[PDB]
Amino acid sequence: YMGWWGHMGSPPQKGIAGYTISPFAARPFAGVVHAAIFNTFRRTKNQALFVILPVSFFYYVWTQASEKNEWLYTKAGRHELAKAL
Amino acid sequence: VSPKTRTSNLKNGLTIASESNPLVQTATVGVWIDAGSRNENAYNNGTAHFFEHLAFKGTDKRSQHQLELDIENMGGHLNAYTSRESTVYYAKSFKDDVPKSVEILADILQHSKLAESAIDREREVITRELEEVNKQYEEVVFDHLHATAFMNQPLGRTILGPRENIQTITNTELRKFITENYTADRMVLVGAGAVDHDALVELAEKYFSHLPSSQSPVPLGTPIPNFVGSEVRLRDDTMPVAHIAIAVEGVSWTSEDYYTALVAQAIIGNYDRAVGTSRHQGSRLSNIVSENNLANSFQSFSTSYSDTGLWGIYLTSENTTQIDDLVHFTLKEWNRLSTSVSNLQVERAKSQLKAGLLLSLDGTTYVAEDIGRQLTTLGRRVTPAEVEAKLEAVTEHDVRAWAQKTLYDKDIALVGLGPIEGLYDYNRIRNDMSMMRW
Repeated sequence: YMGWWGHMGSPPQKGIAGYTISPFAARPFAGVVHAAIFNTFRRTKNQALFVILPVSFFYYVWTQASEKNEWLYTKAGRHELAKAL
Repeated sequence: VSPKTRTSNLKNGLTIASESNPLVQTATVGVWIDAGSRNENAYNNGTAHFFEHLAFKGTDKRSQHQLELDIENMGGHLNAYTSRESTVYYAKSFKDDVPKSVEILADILQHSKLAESAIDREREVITRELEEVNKQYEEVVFDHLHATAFMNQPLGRTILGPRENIQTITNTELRKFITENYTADRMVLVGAGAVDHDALVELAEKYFSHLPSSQSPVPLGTPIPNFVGSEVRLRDDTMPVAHIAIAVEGVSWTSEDYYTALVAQAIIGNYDRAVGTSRHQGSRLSNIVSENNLANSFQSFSTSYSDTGLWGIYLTSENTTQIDDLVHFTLKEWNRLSTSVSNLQVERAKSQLKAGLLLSLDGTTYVAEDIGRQLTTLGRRVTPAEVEAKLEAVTEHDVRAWAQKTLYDKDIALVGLGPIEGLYDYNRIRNDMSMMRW
């Protein structure tokens, strides 16, 4: 499923003209400030839910579990600990 | 020793230049103009080429049909071509048909109708030319090469112009173009073959005396190009042959390095598998390419303009899995113009060029073309003795110094057409412009 240069396995290409300029002719950091602010904001905004939802859920689960565990091993939690074991 | 080129002027500033050959019976007279597509802007791009069509479409006297008949009756033919910086209109005839041909040329240049009906008719003919150049691969490659090397500059434009302009060119803008550009101080009347100079000067006084002079007459061959390292890829898997051009910014006609660039070009030279002698050529690249079947052909070029040029090579190959080797070996041969060339290659190339520059001129049309080109680019015909001296002045140090500032580690303009999957990206091509071992 992969060939090599000259016979890579692409379907025949026709009709596309590609253009580019030399690395010495270009400004490598052209539009960097716009990218760093607006492009990163767009990309992050669109992925935020997929990170926030599972992270927030599992952090809440952990927080509840760790606080209960801590409470069961205090004096106040003696009775509830006795039942839990 | 060839006969001397005679040169005279008229009062308007039209140059007449002639070289007689009493051994031939035909003559080429014509008008070389220091003007071409590069004189258009973006709005009227295509005008100069449009005019070339209309020049043969009828004048104030002779109609289209009468024009056809008049030339048929002369016996010879008329021909024209428009380039970026030069336009030519010439007539090949019999010895004694020269006054007829001068009269017809003077007529089609000064007194052409440019009738709205004819503009409208050619507007379709030229539109069809846009879809049929597509077949002339060498031309496709070189027009993309100019377009990218001189990106958004006048030398980068095509001669045909965009489709949009073809539909909007008016007789007004045609007339304006030829009034601004076809002036006497930009024109040379040239005769080669069976022509008398004194006869030709009289014919010039008779037909081209009422030509406008420009307000500010600069010398012939007077022009700022900013080369762009860049690439155009026109991949087409269905073509069997890849066509690739690689060029750097080269030298103008009047550069001090003009001969050094020609010698460097001759060290790489040309190759064509179809010619029998090509397998035995002395050029290193020739030997590599022929032994390994890397290419069907390659042709080194050094194209000059008034203020810039392009120096490079044009390759054709069916070996689609070894395009990388072909490009690699070609650019490593260019590296050697900087690192390795000695008196061995330089003196061999000089020998070959001393003859080559004279051999090229083997007929009246070639002679006329040489007088016209040199007069419109340099302002004078350079004698073979001067040419022999300028070539002799080229040393190996000159070639090395030129290559080190023009080729070594420089940006290239690169165009590939056809099955070019194996042509690597710009960086890997441009990395072969230097050698890490040096």
